[PDB]
Amino acid sequence: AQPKCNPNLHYWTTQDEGAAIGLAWIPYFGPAAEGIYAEGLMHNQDGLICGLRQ
Repeated sequence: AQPKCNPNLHYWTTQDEGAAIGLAWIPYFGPAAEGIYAEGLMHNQDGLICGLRQ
């Protein structure tokens, strides 16, 4: 599989790149949100977890 394997983009992570971040893509009161509140799951897989594949 060829996902992207880019563990350098710790910000956009991957699923936060712009898939379902329209809700947390604007940290108002909470943390970044952009990933932890926009994705609340794959906000960590910023390339490290390249084992996802498919």
